[PDB]
This record gives sequence, C-alpha cells and structure tokens, in this order.
Amino acid sequence: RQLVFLEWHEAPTIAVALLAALGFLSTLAILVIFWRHFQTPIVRSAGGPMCFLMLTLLLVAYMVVPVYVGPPKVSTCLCRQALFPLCFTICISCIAVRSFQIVCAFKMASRFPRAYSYWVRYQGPYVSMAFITVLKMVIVVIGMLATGLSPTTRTDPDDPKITIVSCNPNYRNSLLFNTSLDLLLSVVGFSFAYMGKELPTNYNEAKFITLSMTFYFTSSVSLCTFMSAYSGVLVTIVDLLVTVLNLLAISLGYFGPKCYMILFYPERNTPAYFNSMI
Amino acid sequence: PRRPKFLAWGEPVVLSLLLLLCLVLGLALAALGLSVHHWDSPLVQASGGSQFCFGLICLGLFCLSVLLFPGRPSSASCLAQQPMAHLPLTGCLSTLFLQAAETFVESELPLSWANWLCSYLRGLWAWLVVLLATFVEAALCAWYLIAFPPEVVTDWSVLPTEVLEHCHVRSWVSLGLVHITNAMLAFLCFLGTFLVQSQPGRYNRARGLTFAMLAYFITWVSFVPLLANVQVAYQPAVQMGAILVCALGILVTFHLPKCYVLLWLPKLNTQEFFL
Repeated sequence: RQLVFLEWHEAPTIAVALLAALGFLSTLAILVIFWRHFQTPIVRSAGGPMCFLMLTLLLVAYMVVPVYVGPPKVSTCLCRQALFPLCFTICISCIAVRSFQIVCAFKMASRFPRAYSYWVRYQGPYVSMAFITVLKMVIVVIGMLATGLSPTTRTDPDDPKITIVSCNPNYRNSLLFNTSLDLLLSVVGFSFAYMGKELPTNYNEAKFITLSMTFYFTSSVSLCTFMSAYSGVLVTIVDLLVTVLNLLAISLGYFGPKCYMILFYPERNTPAYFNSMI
Repeated sequence: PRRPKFLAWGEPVVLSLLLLLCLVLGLALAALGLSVHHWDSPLVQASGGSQFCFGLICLGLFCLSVLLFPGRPSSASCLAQQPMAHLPLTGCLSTLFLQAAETFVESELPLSWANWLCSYLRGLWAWLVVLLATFVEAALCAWYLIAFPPEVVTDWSVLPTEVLEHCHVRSWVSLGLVHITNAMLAFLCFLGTFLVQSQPGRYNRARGLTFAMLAYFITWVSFVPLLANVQVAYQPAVQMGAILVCALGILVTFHLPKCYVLLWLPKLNTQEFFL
C-alpha cells in the first residue's frame, strides 16, 4: 500500500499555496501602510500597537502552508494542532472585544455603571482577551495531548490501496472541539456588531466586523456540513482551504477598508473630520 | 423471491409531498394572479414589473420539477432530475439578485455612481443579466451531463428481500456542479441586503430579500446531512422535500407579503411609499 499527503505538485495544493501567498502579501501591505501612517486618526482609533500585534499574528498564521504540506513530524503535529489555530483564535477574540466596546459601552455606562465600572477599571479588555486565550489554549492542549502528538493514519474508504496521513484523529470530532469556542465568539461579535450597524463611531467598523463575521460563519458552516458528508482524501486540504479563507476573511475583510480609506479618502483622516465621528 | 422497491405513486411519503406541491404551486399562481390584476400599480413596478411575473413563473416550474423523482426510474428521468430543477431555479434567483443589486446600489454607493449604474439594472440589460445567469447554469449542466451523468442502478444486495432501483449519483462532490451557480447568486443576494438600514415612511425590499436567502441557505444546509443519513430507499423523498421547502421558503417570504399588502392594505400601494 501507499502513503498519501499533500505535496507541491498537486493542482489544489499549489492553488491553495498561491491563495495563501496572496493573503500574506496583502497583510504585509496593510502592515506597512499602517506603519507609515502610525500617527493619524484612522490607525489611532484602531488602537495603534494592538493592530500591529494582530497583523503580526496574521502574518505568522499565513505561514502555515509550508508547514502543513509534506510528510509530518512531531513538530509539525504541534504546529498543525496548536500553534497556528491559537494565533487565529487570539485575533478573533480581539475582534469580538472591539465589537462589544463599540456598541455596548455607552449604554452600559448610562444604565449599569456600578457593575460595568468593574470592566472599565483594572484591565477589562486585556482580561477578556487573556481569559479567552487561555481557555482555547488549555482546551487545545487537553485535546492534543489526549489524542497524541504523533501522526495518525487511516484506510481510504473507497480506494483502500492508499492510506491517508494526518495529525487530527477523529477529524470531525477534533474539528468540532477545536471550532466550538470560535463559533461562540463569532456569534457574540456578530450580535454586537449588527446591533451597531448604524454607528459611525470608529470609521463605521461595526459594519466591517459584521461582514467579516459573516464570511467566517458561512465558511465554518460549510466545513461542518462537508465533514458531516465526506471522508475521502480531500478533507486534509479542504480544511486548509477553509483556514486560508478565514484568514483572508479577517485580513482583507476587516483591515482592507481602513487602508482603502487611508489611500483613497485621505480627507476623512483629518482630525477635524474625525471629530464629527467620535 | 425479490420484489423491486422505489417510491411508489400513492405511498404516503409521496402523497404528503404532492399535497405540499399543491400548496406551493397554488400560492405561486395566486400571487401571479394578483400581480396580473395589479400590473400597473406602484408595488408591482417597484418589483421590476414583468420581472415579478417571470420570477413567479420560474418558481412554478421549479416546483413542478419534483414529479420526476418518484416512480419507476428511467434513464431519461435520471438525466433530467437535476437540470429540470436547478435551471428554472437560476431563472428565478437571478431576478431576486437584480432586486438586491438595486437595493444595494441605492443605499451603499456614492450618488454619482448610483444614478449612473442604476440605468443598467432596468430594461433590456436586466434581461441580459438574467440570460447570462441562465446560460452559465446551462453550460455547467452540460458539463455535468458529460463528466458526471447519473445512471439507473439495480442494487440486489442492499435490501433483505427486495431490489433497490435508484438514480445513482456517482458522488455528492460531483453534485455541486449544478448547485454552485444558484448558491453563489443566493450568497451575493444575501450580502447585498442583510445590512441595509430602512428610511422612515417607505417600503423596505431588503428585509424580504434577506430572509428569503436565509431560508434558502437553511434549507440547502439541512439538505446535505439528511441525504447522507436517510435510508437508501428514500433519498428521492429528501430531494423532493428540499426542492419544495426551498420554493416555499422563497414564496412565503418575498412574494406573499406583497400579495398580502395588495389584499389587506392597498392604501400603502402609492407612489410615495414604494417609489
């Protein structure tokens, strides 16, 4: 019998690699455009260095493909199982927190200040992001070290001559327990963002949060359906395609409008204009 | 000895779906009747005039397509089942896509580009868009009927004392070749409308379009696991149900409330409120 894993000759593998290359280059363009304009409202309203942290994490996440492809090793098991997915969840947590801040803060201050000031004081935002981060991290560690750090193999269901090599035992179950927390975060951020669809507060970014969360939600549901109806060789590259599409749904779908306005609506970057939106 | 097995005309699983077909087709043709009677009024013109009627007719054909699934299989039935559903479905969905295009352009675009582009979403060029969508659907169906044509399969072994005859799809992954166009049109239609903000004192097409596409996607997401899990004898029933429930999801959500406004609330059918 014969072992199977992704390799650079394959049409879908090279296609996905090109898509990931597009994502990485666009993210780098975003980052540098931000860096030059670091002192201006469009990026200062984005929280400044936090967005550079997020963009660094996205740049690292786009580096998955060369590690995802080829014959696996224990190190590649760690990379595929934990290191990159955690980088994704970290970013989604920050998007959710900003979604909450944009729409809910003023109302909560006007209606429940004695409780909400506990979130206002100390380090509420960082506390929320860290709590979600360690939640995902510990769940990932539990799953990975329970199911094993070595590669796993199975017999193909309709051409049994080939055996398929992967790093996620019980693929549907593993993906469920990986993505459930991210689905929760997605729904929460989408709810707050949609309640904020009218607000201009920070260059209308509630609208873009809604759009990006939609792009993530549809892809996640599609992947869950596909894994509920298919088991062949394609799974281990459909997962990668969905991962890259999610990374695009963030990198383009949330940051792109900001740089688009920086380039082609610089008048709105003037403080005198920002004072009409704040 | 073995007896053949397939969805029989008169099996309750078939009759209960034929009654649903009766309801859906009756609602569609009643909506068309109300449309024809109030053809010139603002609520119809704001729906693209004859575009409304053509969409309803395409939906009616889409519903009537289910009669090919039950009964004794034949090669013609096997090859006809999918195209006869999804081609009229394209002919229907493209009109809702045009409505979403209008509601998006006139709410989320600068006024110069809005007043310029809106001219090409009406008249001859709207029929051009519909025709292009239908042509692409037909091309992918022609690809399907050559690269992945289904066959009448006789399966002696999968039942304990009966012979299963079914229109065997070679693989589910191959069946997306006919879905992709309708799915992408539905997704674009949804994205075009789901985030719009209503002006006060005027009608709001975007909510109807949004909920119609939401029902479409709920139906066709539920369709896959049901097709995977159901007994091999009743997959035609699942396909018929998916078709009819999708048609109902569109019909109850988009056309029917306009019919309701025509019947109960004609005071709203005014130039100021709709146009």
